[PDB]
Amino acid sequence: MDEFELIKRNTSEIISEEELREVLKKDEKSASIGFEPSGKIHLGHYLQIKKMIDLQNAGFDIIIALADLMAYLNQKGELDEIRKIGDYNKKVFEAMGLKAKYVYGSEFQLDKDYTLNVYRLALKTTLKRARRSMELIAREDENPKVAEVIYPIMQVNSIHYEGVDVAVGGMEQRKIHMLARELLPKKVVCIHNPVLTGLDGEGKMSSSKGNFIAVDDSPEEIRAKIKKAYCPAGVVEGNPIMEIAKYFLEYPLTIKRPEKFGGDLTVNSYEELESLFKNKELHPMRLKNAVAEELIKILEPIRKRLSAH
Amino acid sequence: MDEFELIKRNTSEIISEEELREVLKKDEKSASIGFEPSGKIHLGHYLQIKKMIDLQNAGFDIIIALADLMAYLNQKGELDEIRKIGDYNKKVFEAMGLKAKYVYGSEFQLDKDYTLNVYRLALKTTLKRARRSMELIAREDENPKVAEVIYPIMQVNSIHYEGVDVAVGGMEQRKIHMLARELLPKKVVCIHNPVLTGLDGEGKMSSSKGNFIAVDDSPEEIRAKIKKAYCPAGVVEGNPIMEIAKYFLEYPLTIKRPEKFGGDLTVNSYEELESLFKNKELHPMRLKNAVAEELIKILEPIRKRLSAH
Ligand SMILES: Nc1ncnc2c1ncn2[C@@H]1O[C@H](COP(=O)(O)O)[C@@H](O)[C@H]1O
Ligand SMILES: Nc1ncnc2c1ncn2[C@@H]1O[C@H](COP(=O)(O)O)[C@@H](O)[C@H]1O
Ligand SMILES: N[C@@H](Cc1ccc(B(O)O)cc1)C(=O)O
Ligand SMILES: N[C@@H](Cc1ccc(B(O)O)cc1)C(=O)O
Ligand SMILES: [Cl-]
Ligand SMILES: [Cl-]
Ligand SMILES: [Cl-]
Ligand SMILES: [Cl-]
Ligand SMILES: [Cl-]
Repeated sequence: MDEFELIKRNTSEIISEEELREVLKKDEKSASIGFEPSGKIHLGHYLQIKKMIDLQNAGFDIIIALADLMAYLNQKGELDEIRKIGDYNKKVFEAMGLKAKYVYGSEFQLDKDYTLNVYRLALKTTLKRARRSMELIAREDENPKVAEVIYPIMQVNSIHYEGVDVAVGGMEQRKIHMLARELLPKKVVCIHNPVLTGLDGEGKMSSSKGNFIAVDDSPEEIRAKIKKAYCPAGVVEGNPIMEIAKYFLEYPLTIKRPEKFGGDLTVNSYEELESLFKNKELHPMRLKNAVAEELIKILEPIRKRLSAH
Repeated sequence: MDEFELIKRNTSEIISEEELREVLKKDEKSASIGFEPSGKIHLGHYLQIKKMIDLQNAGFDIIIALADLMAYLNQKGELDEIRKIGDYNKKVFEAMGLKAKYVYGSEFQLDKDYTLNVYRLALKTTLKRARRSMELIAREDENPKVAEVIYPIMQVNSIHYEGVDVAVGGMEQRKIHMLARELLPKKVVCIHNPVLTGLDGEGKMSSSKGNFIAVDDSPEEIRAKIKKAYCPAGVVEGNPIMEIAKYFLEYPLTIKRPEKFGGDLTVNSYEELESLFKNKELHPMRLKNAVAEELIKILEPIRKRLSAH
């Protein structure tokens, strides 16, 4: 595929595709994404880093924001603790094969002229738009705090200071991204990746016990977690095992089976896996066994690289 | 009078009087008030500086915050312009006989550890309490901005950084002051001065054409403005001419009158002026003439001191 195609693959939306095409013409271009530091880096995070690797392979310089100050404003704990989790996150990302510039928010988000810009932005940003932009991001709170409306302005200002042409994240970031397109002189091209379902089949993959696969999980945890996952016979939509198969597995792959149960299956693609599953030619237990074993192998270089440090 | 009494004179409230008494015991104590820089410094401002002078005479060190960054967050214009008005305000205050430390907000309100505290505060401050605290301060806006809820936290944080035992302002500051008492480790004693009615008799004295007496107004403007002021025969409540007579004039004073209109009046106090006015022994035109002429004299040292620079 060409650069545009490689970038577009497996995305949910690009705001806008015409602007992306303009950016691609440039000799130098850059892209960022932020992570509120997370004690587990799971497949949802990995999907985003895979997109950053695609951008890098399309000649973008990559900035990964370790968003320690933003995590602090979104009630993730004390800054010193969040930074220590930040350090671990950086190492995981590095273990995934990303070559990037890694920046801690607090290295610049407290500088005098950054802060002055936060306040300039605050004069332009309505409380209503700021609250609405956080509906899929703010930590639940019955008595919403001022911090909640500072957060999206800090993300916008950080996009500005990073200098990037493209900003990347999950679909839930789209309202903060629209704010950035309205508030800054240079309109950032925004690339949104799909949100991966959790193992439980109750909403997005998150740190909830048994609800995520961490990229550094042991083989026995990957098996245990996949075995327990929501995965009804025939059902592809909202089936996290099928989503894993779509976004992470390599094809062709073969699934191992005695004759009386149909015999072996050579699976040329995800689309073949889908039609086999939807037609009930392939059952949940065998699908889960395949996916776990294939995932273990896919993730092995990340585990090994981490263990070796 | 004793120190407590001198401080309490002409105040609307002291939160709390018991805490003020504790503060008075200290060998070193300090008090602040802020001003969003204002193109005119009027009698309402002068009433507050008179209270700061009382505190100073009671052995407080006085800090006057020239609140350039706060004015910026409350839509008073560009920072460079606001600072130039700030410089002029400082000179007026000095011309009133106040000896103080004058500090521009922007000298410290953009420092890294100040900013970090703003964000700590923001985590503790509800959007609802922040908006409610600004009901009598925020510039009118149909689409309220994030800046509005940053403002009261910056005032609270500035009280903290100033180190003061006492914070002073008009009654409208009381909700921001209550927030400061809840958010900071040391509870500041808060002294609220009454809000002076404008000349128009429509709400508070402000910069509105003809609505204020500036402390540096010429004699002919003071006369013209007083002559036009709302001042109905008999009516003391909401009568700005009577408020001026109460808070600024020196007693005893004599009012000049031909025999057929009652003859001269020696006025021992404001309370005598009040009973004469309420009983219609003294008419609006004569009251206005007296007040203007007495005000001109009271303000003359401020004008002279300013003109002499
Ligand atoms: N379940 C998920 N699926 C896809 N992306 C995700 C998922 N969870 C987190 N991310 C992305 O990782 C970045 C950091 O999100 P968070 O861990 O929620 O701070 C954001 O762009 C998210 O959209
Ligand atoms: N009409 C007024 N009467 C009494 N104090 C006032 C008046 N106008 C402003 N001030 C005080 O001066 C300080 C600065 O207010 P402002 O000029 O509104 O920023 C505040 O403590 C106000 O309460
Ligand atoms: N709001 C993102 C976090 C984030 C995104 C970008 C940046 B940045 O500096 O470009 C920072 C934080 C999240 O939900 O985790
Ligand atoms: N809110 C006040 C302004 C103000 C008060 C105090 C301070 B301070 O630094 O203590 C600053 C501004 C006003 O309405 O004008
Ligand atoms: Cl709000
Ligand atoms: Cl389905
Ligand atoms: Cl099967
Ligand atoms: Cl009355
Ligand atoms: Cl008379």
